[PDB]
Amino acid sequence: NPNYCFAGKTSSISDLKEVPRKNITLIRGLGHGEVYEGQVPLQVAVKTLPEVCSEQDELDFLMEALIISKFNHQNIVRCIGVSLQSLPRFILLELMAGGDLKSFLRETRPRPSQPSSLAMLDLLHVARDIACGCQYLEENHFIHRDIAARNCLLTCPGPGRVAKIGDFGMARDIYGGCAMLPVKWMPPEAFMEGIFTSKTDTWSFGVLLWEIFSLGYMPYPSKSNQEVLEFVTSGGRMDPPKNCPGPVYRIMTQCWQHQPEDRPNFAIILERIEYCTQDPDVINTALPIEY
Ligand SMILES: Cc1nc([C@](C)(O)CO)sc1-c1cnc(N)c(O[C@H](C)c2cc(F)ccc2N2NC=CN2)c1
Repeated sequence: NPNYCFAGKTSSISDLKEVPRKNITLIRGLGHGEVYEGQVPLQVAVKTLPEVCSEQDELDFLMEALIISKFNHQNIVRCIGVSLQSLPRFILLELMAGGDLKSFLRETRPRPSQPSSLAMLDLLHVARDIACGCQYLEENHFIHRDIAARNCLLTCPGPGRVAKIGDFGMARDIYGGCAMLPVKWMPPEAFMEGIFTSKTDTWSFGVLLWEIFSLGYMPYPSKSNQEVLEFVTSGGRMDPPKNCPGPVYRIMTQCWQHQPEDRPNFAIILERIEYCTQDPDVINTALPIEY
C-alpha cells in the first residue's frame, strides 16, 4: 500500500476514514471519473474511480484521498471520508453548493437584468480566500502546481460565499503529456526546466486573479499554448481585464515577475489584496455589464 508525507506526519490508506457503503446515497451527476452529489444527513460530492481502470489510476485515486484528508484549513475542501472497500471506489468531499469558480464567474457576470450581481468586493473576497489557502500550502511546503479557477469551489452562490481550493490532481500526478500541462498558468522555469517551488503557485495565483477580475475568461485570449509559451518567455504579460482597478492589476504583474525571487510570497499577496479591499477607488469601480 502507498505512503504519503505532510506537515511532519506520514500517513497510509489505513488512516483514511472508511464510510460504510450502505450509508452513502447518490442523488445526481455533477460532471467528470464521474462526480456525483450525494448524501451520507451530510451533503457530499462523490468522486468515483472507474471500475475499469489501470493500476496507476488506482494509485493516483488513493493518493488524492490521502492528500486532501491530510489538509486542515478553511480554504481547502474538506474530505468527509472514502469508501474504498466497495466498487466503484469513492472519495467523499464537502459539497460546495456554489459550484466551481470558473462556472460561477461566467454565470454570475453582471447583465442588464442584474447589473450589480457581482461587485469588486465579491471578487476581492474570492481572491483573499484562495490566497489564504495558498499561504497555508506555502507554509506547509506543499506546491499545488495548478492554481486555476477551474480548481476552486464556492460554498454558496450568495454574498457569504467562501472560496476554497477543491482539486489536487496535478500535485498528485507529480507526487501524461505536453498538451495537457496547464501552460497558461505556469511560470517560465516550470514549463522550461520542470522547476517547481512555492514561487510557482505565486505565478499561477496571478493568472487566477486575472481569471477572477475578467469574470471567467480563458487566459491569454486567442493565444494557443505554444503562443503563450513564446509570449511569456519573451516577457509578454496579459493586459488588465476590463475595468480592472490599477492596484489589482499591479498584484497580477508582481505575481508574473520573471525571476521567482522577485515574486511576492502569499503573506505579501494577502496584504495587497487587503489594501485593495480597503481602497474606495478600487471597490467603488463598477464591473462591466455584459449585454
Ligand atoms: C455542486 C458543484 N457544481 C459544479 C459545477 C457543475 O461545475 C457547476 O459549478 S462543481 C460542484 C462541486 C461541489 N463540491 C465539490 N466538492 C465538487 O468536487 C468536484 C470533485 C470538483 C472539485 C473541483 F475543485 C473542481 C471541479 C469539480 N467537479 N465539478 C464537476 C466535476 N468535478 C464539485
